[PDB]
Amino acid sequence: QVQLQESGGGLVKAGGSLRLSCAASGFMFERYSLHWVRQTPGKGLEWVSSISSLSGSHINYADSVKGRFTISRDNAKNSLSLQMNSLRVEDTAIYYCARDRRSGSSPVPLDVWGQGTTVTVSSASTKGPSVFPLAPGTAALGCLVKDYFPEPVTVSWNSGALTSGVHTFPAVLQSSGLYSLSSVVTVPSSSLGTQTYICNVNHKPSNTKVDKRVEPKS
Amino acid sequence: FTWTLSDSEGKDTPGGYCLTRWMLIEAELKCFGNTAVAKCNEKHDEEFCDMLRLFDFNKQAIQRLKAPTSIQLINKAVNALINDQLIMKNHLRDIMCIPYCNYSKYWYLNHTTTGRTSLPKCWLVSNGSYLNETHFSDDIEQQADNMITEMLQ
Amino acid sequence: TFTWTLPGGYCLTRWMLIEAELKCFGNTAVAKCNEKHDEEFCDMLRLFDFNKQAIQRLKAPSIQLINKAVNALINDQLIMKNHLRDIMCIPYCNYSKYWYLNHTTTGRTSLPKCWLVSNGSYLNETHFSDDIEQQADNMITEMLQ
Amino acid sequence: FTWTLSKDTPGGYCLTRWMLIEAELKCFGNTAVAKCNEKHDEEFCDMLRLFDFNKQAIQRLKAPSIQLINKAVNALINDQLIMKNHLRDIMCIPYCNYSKYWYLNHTTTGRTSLPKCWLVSNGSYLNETHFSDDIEQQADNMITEMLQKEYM
Amino acid sequence: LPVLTQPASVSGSPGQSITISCTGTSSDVGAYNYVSWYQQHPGKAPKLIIYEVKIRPSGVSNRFSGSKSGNTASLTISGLQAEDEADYFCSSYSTNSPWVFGGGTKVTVLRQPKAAPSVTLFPPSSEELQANKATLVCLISDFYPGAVTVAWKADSSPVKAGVETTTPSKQSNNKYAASSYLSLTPEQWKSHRSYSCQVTHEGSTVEKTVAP
Amino acid sequence: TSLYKGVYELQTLELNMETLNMTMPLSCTKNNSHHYIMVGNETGLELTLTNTSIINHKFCNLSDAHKKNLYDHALMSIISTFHLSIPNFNAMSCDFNGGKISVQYNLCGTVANGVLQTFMRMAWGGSYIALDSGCGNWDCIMTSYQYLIIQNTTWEDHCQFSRPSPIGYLGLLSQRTRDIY
Amino acid sequence: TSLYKGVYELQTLELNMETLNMTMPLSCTKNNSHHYIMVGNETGLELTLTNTSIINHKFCNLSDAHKKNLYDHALMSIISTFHLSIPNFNQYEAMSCDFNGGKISVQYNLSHCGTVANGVLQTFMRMAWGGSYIALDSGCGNWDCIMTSYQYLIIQNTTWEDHCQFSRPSPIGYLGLLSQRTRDIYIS
Ligand SMILES: *[C@@H]1O[C@H](CO)[C@@H](O[C@@H]2O[C@H](CO)[C@@H](O[C@@H]3O[C@H](CO)[C@@H](O)[C@H](O[C@H]4O[C@H](CO)[C@@H](O)[C@H](O)[C@@H]4O[C@H]4O[C@H](CO)[C@@H](O)[C@H](O)[C@@H]4O)[C@@H]3O)[C@H](O)[C@H]2NC(C)=O)[C@H](O)[C@H]1NC(C)=O
Ligand SMILES: *[C@@H]1O[C@H](CO)[C@@H](O[C@@H]2O[C@H](CO)[C@@H](O[C@@H]3O[C@H](CO[C@H]4O[C@H](CO)[C@@H](O)[C@H](O)[C@@H]4O)[C@@H](O)[C@H](O[C@H]4O[C@H](CO)[C@@H](O)[C@H](O)[C@@H]4O)[C@@H]3O)[C@H](O)[C@H]2NC(C)=O)[C@H](O)[C@H]1NC(C)=O
Ligand SMILES: *[C@@H]1O[C@H](CO)[C@@H](O[C@@H]2O[C@H](CO)[C@@H](O[C@@H]3O[C@H](CO)[C@@H](O)[C@H](O[C@H]4O[C@H](CO)[C@@H](O)[C@H](O)[C@@H]4O)[C@@H]3O)[C@H](O)[C@H]2NC(C)=O)[C@H](O)[C@H]1NC(C)=O
Ligand SMILES: *[C@@H]1O[C@H](CO)[C@@H](O[C@@H]2O[C@H](CO)[C@@H](O[C@@H]3O[C@H](CO)[C@@H](O)[C@H](O[C@H]4O[C@H](CO)[C@@H](O)[C@H](O)[C@@H]4O)[C@@H]3O)[C@H](O)[C@H]2NC(C)=O)[C@H](O)[C@H]1NC(C)=O
Ligand SMILES: *[C@@H]1O[C@H](CO)[C@@H](O[C@@H]2O[C@H](CO)[C@@H](O[C@@H]3O[C@H](CO)[C@@H](O)[C@H](O)[C@@H]3O)[C@H](O)[C@H]2NC(C)=O)[C@H](O)[C@H]1NC(C)=O
Ligand SMILES: *[C@@H]1O[C@H](CO)[C@@H](O[C@@H]2O[C@H](CO)[C@@H](O[C@@H]3O[C@H](CO)[C@@H](O)[C@H](O)[C@@H]3O)[C@H](O)[C@H]2NC(C)=O)[C@H](O)[C@H]1NC(C)=O
Ligand SMILES: *[C@@H]1O[C@H](CO[C@@H]2O[C@@H](C)[C@@H](O)[C@@H](O)[C@@H]2O)[C@@H](O[C@@H]2O[C@H](CO)[C@@H](O)[C@H](O)[C@H]2NC(C)=O)[C@H](O)[C@H]1NC(C)=O
Ligand SMILES: *[C@@H]1O[C@H](CO)[C@@H](O[C@@H]2O[C@H](CO)[C@@H](O)[C@H](O)[C@H]2NC(C)=O)[C@H](O)[C@H]1NC(C)=O
Ligand SMILES: *[C@@H]1O[C@H](CO)[C@@H](O[C@@H]2O[C@H](CO)[C@@H](O)[C@H](O)[C@H]2NC(C)=O)[C@H](O)[C@H]1NC(C)=O
Ligand SMILES: *[C@@H]1O[C@H](CO)[C@@H](O[C@@H]2O[C@H](CO)[C@@H](O)[C@H](O)[C@H]2NC(C)=O)[C@H](O)[C@H]1NC(C)=O
Ligand SMILES: *[C@@H]1O[C@H](CO)[C@@H](O[C@@H]2O[C@H](CO)[C@@H](O)[C@H](O)[C@H]2NC(C)=O)[C@H](O)[C@H]1NC(C)=O
Ligand SMILES: *[C@@H]1O[C@H](CO)[C@@H](O[C@@H]2O[C@H](CO)[C@@H](O)[C@H](O)[C@H]2NC(C)=O)[C@H](O)[C@H]1NC(C)=O
Ligand SMILES: *[C@@H]1O[C@H](CO)[C@@H](O)[C@H](O)[C@H]1NC(C)=O
Ligand SMILES: *[C@@H]1O[C@H](CO)[C@@H](O)[C@H](O)[C@H]1NC(C)=O
Ligand SMILES: *[C@@H]1O[C@H](CO)[C@@H](O)[C@H](O)[C@H]1NC(C)=O
Ligand SMILES: *[C@@H]1O[C@H](CO)[C@@H](O)[C@H](O)[C@H]1NC(C)=O
Ligand SMILES: *[C@@H]1O[C@H](CO)[C@@H](O)[C@H](O)[C@H]1NC(C)=O
Ligand SMILES: *[C@@H]1O[C@H](CO)[C@@H](O)[C@H](O)[C@H]1NC(C)=O
Ligand SMILES: *[C@@H]1O[C@H](CO)[C@@H](O)[C@H](O)[C@H]1NC(C)=O
Repeated sequence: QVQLQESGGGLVKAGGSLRLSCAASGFMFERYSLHWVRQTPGKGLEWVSSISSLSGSHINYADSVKGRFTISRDNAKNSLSLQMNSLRVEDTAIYYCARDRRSGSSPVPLDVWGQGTTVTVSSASTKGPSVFPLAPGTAALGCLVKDYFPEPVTVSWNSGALTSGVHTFPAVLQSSGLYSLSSVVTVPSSSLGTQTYICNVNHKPSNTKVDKRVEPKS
Repeated sequence: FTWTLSDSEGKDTPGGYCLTRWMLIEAELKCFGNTAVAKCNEKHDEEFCDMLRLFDFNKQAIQRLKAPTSIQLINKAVNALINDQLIMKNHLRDIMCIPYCNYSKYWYLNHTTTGRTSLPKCWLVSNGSYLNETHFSDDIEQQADNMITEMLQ
Repeated sequence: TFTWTLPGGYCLTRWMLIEAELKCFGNTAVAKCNEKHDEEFCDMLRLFDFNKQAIQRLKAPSIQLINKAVNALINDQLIMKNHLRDIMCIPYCNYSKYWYLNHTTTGRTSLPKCWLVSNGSYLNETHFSDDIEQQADNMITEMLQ
Repeated sequence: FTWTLSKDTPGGYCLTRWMLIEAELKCFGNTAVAKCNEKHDEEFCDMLRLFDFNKQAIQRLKAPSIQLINKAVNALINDQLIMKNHLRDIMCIPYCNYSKYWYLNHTTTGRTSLPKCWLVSNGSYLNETHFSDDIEQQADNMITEMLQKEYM
Repeated sequence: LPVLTQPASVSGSPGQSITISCTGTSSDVGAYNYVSWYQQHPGKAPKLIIYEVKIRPSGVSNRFSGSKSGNTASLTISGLQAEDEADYFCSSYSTNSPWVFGGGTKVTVLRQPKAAPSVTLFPPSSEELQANKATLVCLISDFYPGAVTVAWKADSSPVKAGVETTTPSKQSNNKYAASSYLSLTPEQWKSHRSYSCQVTHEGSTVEKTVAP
Repeated sequence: TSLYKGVYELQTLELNMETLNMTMPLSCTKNNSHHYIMVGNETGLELTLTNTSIINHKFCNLSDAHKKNLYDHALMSIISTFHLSIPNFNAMSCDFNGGKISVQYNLCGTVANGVLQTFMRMAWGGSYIALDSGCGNWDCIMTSYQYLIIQNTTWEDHCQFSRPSPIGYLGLLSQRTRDIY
Repeated sequence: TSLYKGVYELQTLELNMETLNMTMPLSCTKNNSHHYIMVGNETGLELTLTNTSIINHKFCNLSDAHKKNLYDHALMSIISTFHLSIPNFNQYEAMSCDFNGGKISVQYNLSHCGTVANGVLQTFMRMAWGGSYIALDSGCGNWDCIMTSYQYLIIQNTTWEDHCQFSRPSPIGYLGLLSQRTRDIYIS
């Protein structure tokens, strides 16, 4: 089988440097040209850099990348490399390496793609979350888990007793480098009085457990 | 084709060809080595070679003949100068919206110090616009890799 | 000559062949197609490729198309050669069957030459055995270099 | 063209004394005639395919034959090679009228080159001096072949 | 920002024929005929479904077809099947860069009736404002197909900076839910008259506004 | 099966020309009397050799047929190349009423030879079964059938004797308009 | 400028086909409607596409024109090759001419897929190989279904003037049609 595999993804501080690799399996590496395409976890694909076949004489970079990334290849070693420098928080994405051939006569598209490697950029250290209440024929209420690191946090309502209508959203990496999410529950407006709603946020990496009771607006 | 091209009185080497300043547009005269032009008689799949035989036949006919307007002459040597099916290939590529060669522009690799050049391959065009260097970069790579092997022999 | 350009190897799908699975041929074999001008199998590859390429890149309403690319795909005089052999009752090639030498272990195959037919009957292996011998002797020299 | 033509060795060709004028029969080696299928710009090879087709048609058919040749012309000779010589004659350059040829015969070995055409200018064949350098490249190529054979 | 504009989502019943539009500029899609379409299933890498506008790689179902007209390419999936529910991207040659990709489109095989979102906009909490921070939480829930596009306003003025939105996650009821946040300083909060959250789902927009 | 040099095994392959039906025409043979040239998967042309004649006219109205484009230009092209390929043509009757194209040829070195000569190359697949003295004869090919009729027909799986192939039609494209007075 | 392998520099060249004007004809393009075929440095031929018609006749007298050699045999040859290259040409009533006094002028009525209007545009597209694509709107991806909005295609004789603005001249167009001649016609 024709394959491509990446390596080197991990956590890196904001402004640091990281090195990625891409190995070939089952085809003549030299003949083809290779690219680097990153995909934001929650957004579309973005082309980053390209390297020409045989000698890497023709190199291309993206304007959002130019000057910070440096691509290279070693045909004998069957390795494609990309050097990252001055990494910004917005560089956090899943980086792929794909092949193609830039020929006027017999061109080849981006047919072979790698499995991808996840790169995360954040200079923040282990910090606990800050829970805030989202006070409310049905009404919605929830909890705001803001500015924590690293992942994950687990949220339950009334110590697992309340399950109906509960939905915990995935985390969001902010520009600061700290995750944040919300967990809400839709309940009948009449129940807002009699019923008591408490969310149980648990952040094991920081050994923190917060319980916030959500009361209606005064 | 059967036309044999050769630059008589050529100073450097016998068999090479030079394109005068009038043969090119907004450019000075350019000469090509024997190793490059020798492929013209060998291969049948080079557009640039077909142009050399046309320019040589046009030059040869002018100096050696008396113009009366001389349309019958070309109508008989057409098949002996150019590859008719090579014209058909480019038309098929244009009909299928593939980048094709309109025989105007060519590209070659010139050694900065040695001066040895490859046989200039045609610069393909798509929607009236020549392809960027990136879109056929791997074509240049195989040419540069072949340029080494030829010098090695 | 012809100029159609058909990495570089060619595979014949299960639909291109009759009562057979898909078969692929190496680069070294198909490279002879652009060099030599007297091989029937190469002319068929350009026909199958042109038919394949035209289908995906064009919208059928298509007889005028082939009437212009015929000389750019096949060798017309190669068809005339086989017709002359048929007229003179020599074994000729009707472009249907071909034979090649496949390495049992390596997998390298020769460029399949046409299987000649005489009076609606394909020639036995014995009647062109020496043709296979020269092909096998040439297959070695290529494998050596 | 696509016609494949064919004593001592298979694939070589011999011209009988009837095929030549005021000369005995002459045979040419395999290495020489093999170039006929390779190259496309040799007049002597076009004549070999004509003589072989003419011979083949006579022995294998019953004459009632102009329609036959009118269909195999392009399959036997290079039509543009005839056009080349016409252009050379029109420009008063020495051209090949397909009659005379010259080749290099080894005094001891007997290996000969593929006979190239003897050009004519104004109804007079060129002297050996006027195309001597053509023979030199032929003799220099004949050596490389002998090395290429014994090297293998 | 995505170079090629792709729709948020296209949906169709099983067996129908849907089309995804890939609109670009004159320098990319219009200039060349090298347009490619990729199918990416959750967790997997993009799979080349179509290259060179309409040419299909071996092994790809004949149900996928490609088109192009000027600066817009079109991927048509006839005879929809459940296995086709995935995210689809488009790419093309460009004058400025070798490849330019599209935003991406999610194709959903409608197995339940289309549901409009239930937007609930939350103002900054009292405890949060006491921490010199203010976040606007816009809660999108119970919508199908699972793909929306949120937009924020501040006194009818569009807001872009400091906006973070999640991808639609499946709920217990097989419907989808999304969340968007607008982080701002407490000075910004009390400065403007009102803040709005515009949620667009399948061409129909739902809006909720809050004031200090 | 059969090995050469001990390592090389002899293998074969047979091409299925039916794939090319969309791009080019394909000629095949059913039996001694019936031959076909199928253009695509719907329309086609039938080459029949029978003592029974269909057309009794002595005139072939082409100008009238060209005014009414009811016929298929594809089938009219492969039938036009046929007539042009006939050598030394100096007996031809047609009937293109209502788009239905139909040509009849009333049959050494005669006009009957040229028609069978072009026909033999046309149905390259299995034409030899028709002529009894085909082998060793070029200008003297003859048959017992009196008429050669070419009509339009719909596609049906009747390529029993020989498989379809375009090589036949392709060969005649060069020979066209090259042996007329 | 751009180096490969560190030593090889990429260079280009553009040929000036205008040199070949004496030996062979050259085809170029001015704007969408007007295209030209220059045979020498004095005479030439103009290919125009306009809804406005010039010739109102329905008959093309060639035999009468052939007796009087007032026309230029060179220009008359390159227009003769054009008509033969037109595939599947059946109706002649759409073709009208006027060779009175040596002035050659032919008009093709395109008001009548796989039609006579395609064959004319098909041959025209190859003839003006330089910039024919600007004329057809549906050129890419269409072979037998090429069409335009213009109703007439007129070819007249003109004098040489520097009007090769859109595309540079080249003979490749005329060269390709010489082989295609007399290869797609029906029986008269
Ligand atoms: C192959 O494809 C390529 C790409 O599609 C084709 O290239 C184009 O070719 C055209 C034609 O030359 C060219 O258009 C020119 O643009 C120039 C500006 O960039 C113009 O200056 C130029 O006009 C001058 O030349 C005309 C023709 O001679 C004159 O009619 C005109 O008046 C202009 O002349 C100047 O000089 C005179 C004398 O001094 C003066 O009196 C004038 O006022 C004027 O100053 C052309 O319009 C395109 O730019 C080319 N495109 C590209 C991308 O390069 C090529 O033609 C194709 N080949 C074939 C054979 O078809
Ligand atoms: C690959 O790349 C190499 C290097 O870049 C190119 O080589 C150069 O080619 C150019 C053009 O052929 C050479 O330039 C010319 O030299 C000619 C001979 O020189 C005389 O004049 C000089 C004056 O100083 C004397 O010293 C010398 O002894 C000679 O007497 C000149 O005649 C040329 O001049 C003409 O053009 C100029 C404009 O350029 C006019 O002003 C003049 O009036 C005249 O018309 C020209 O100057 C150059 O020397 C080469 N350099 C090297 C290092 O080789 C290759 O051409 C290129 N290959 C290809 C295929 O492009
Ligand atoms: C090149 O020469 C060879 C040898 O002369 C020639 O091969 C022959 O092809 C025919 C046509 O396929 C073969 O006839 C068949 O025989 C099998 C049994 O072996 C039958 O089953 C076939 O019938 C089926 O197919 C028909 C056509 O589709 C159907 O109508 C029918 O109902 C059946 O489904 C068929 O009769 C014949 O066996 C071979 N002969 C040999 C020796 O292989 C080949 O056609 C020539 N090439 C060309 C292009 O003409
Ligand atoms: C279409 O019409 C033609 C013309 O009518 C027809 O051709 C004829 O076929 C018959 C039978 O093959 C030919 O008759 C033969 O003539 C030869 C001499 O030329 C005789 O030697 C033959 O005799 C032997 O066979 C006889 C039995 O048939 C024996 O009784 C006898 O003893 C001999 O052994 C035989 O008589 C006839 O010559 C031709 N006609 C022409 C003009 O060639 C053809 O068959 C018809 N086709 C169809 C499909 O109907
Ligand atoms: C005329 O030519 C066309 C094209 O060469 C022939 O069509 C082809 O028919 C086969 C069988 O129906 C198709 O195969 C199929 O492949 C799909 C995968 O795409 C797979 O699901 C099956 O294996 C299916 O049978 C093939 O795709 C198709 N080719 C095209 C381009 O449509 C046609 O059969 C020929 N006509 C005749 C009468 O033979
Ligand atoms: C048609 O083709 C002919 C020949 O290719 C073109 O003629 C050429 O015109 C140029 C420029 O006038 C001549 O160049 C000149 O060279 C002399 C040296 O001989 C020098 O004094 C100047 O540099 C001068 O400009 C060139 O000699 C001439 N060639 C011939 C064979 O006469 C002609 O221009 C073309 N027609 C058109 C309309 O372009
Ligand atoms: C892609 O090509 C454009 C244009 O190429 C120019 O035009 C072509 C027809 C051909 O003749 C090329 O050799 C030309 O260079 C490039 O844009 C041009 O850039 C040059 C140098 O920066 C500038 O002088 C021109 O004015 C520009 N022209 C236009 C129309 O923009 C472009 O830089 C190329 N892109 C890449 C990535 O190489
Ligand atoms: C030459 O022979 C080899 C071995 O018999 C063939 O290889 C096999 O091909 C089939 C189908 O492609 C595969 O399923 C097998 O796994 C292959 N086996 C091995 C050992 O490679 C090969 O296809 C033959 N070559 C040709 C041109 O037919
Ligand atoms: C090359 O020269 C040799 C020797 O002169 C020629 O060989 C002789 O050929 C004649 C006629 O065939 C024989 O009778 C002699 O016995 C041969 N002698 C020898 C020594 O071989 C040979 O024919 C010449 N080659 C050509 C092509 O003319
Ligand atoms: C060749 O096959 C065709 C079709 O199978 C035969 O034609 C049929 O012949 C019978 C008897 O004359 C008629 O009833 C049918 O109407 C004919 N069908 C058609 C379509 O014409 C034909 O006779 C066969 N010829 C030979 C020599 O076997
Ligand atoms: C293309 O250019 C030609 C020449 O510049 C234009 O031609 C003329 O058209 C105008 C308006 O119809 C007339 O007044 C002139 O007399 C015409 N001149 C000739 C020599 O015929 C033509 O109109 C332009 N067409 C387009 C579409 O731009
Ligand atoms: C020549 O005439 C035709 C027909 O009158 C014009 O084509 C029409 O163009 C308009 C606007 O694009 C369309 O609404 C019509 O449907 C077209 N008619 C047809 C029959 O297609 C064409 O624009 C005219 N050309 C010029 C240069 O005047
Ligand atoms: C070429 O592509 C451009 C891109 O939009 C398009 O507008 C134009 O119609 C196409 N064809 C021509 C002849 O310009
Ligand atoms: C011919 O082929 C087309 C496309 O493959 C198909 O739609 C049509 O049904 C076929 N016609 C026949 C009679 O098989
Ligand atoms: C064919 O020609 C013969 C001899 O001239 C004649 O007897 C017969 O009637 C003709 N048949 C037709 C259909 O014209
Ligand atoms: C030939 O075509 C005509 C008109 O299209 C049709 O009526 C006739 O049936 C066709 N012939 C056959 C044998 O189907
Ligand atoms: C055309 O060229 C010839 C020879 O170069 C010259 O005598 C004549 O004056 C030229 N005509 C024009 C109109 O330039
Ligand atoms: C065409 O030629 C005729 C006769 O030589 C002449 O009167 C007429 O002016 C020419 N056409 C043009 C546009 O000059
Ligand atoms: C062109 O054909 C149309 C339709 O037949 C007709 O109305 C028109 O008069 C014709 N024009 C000329 C100049 O013949």
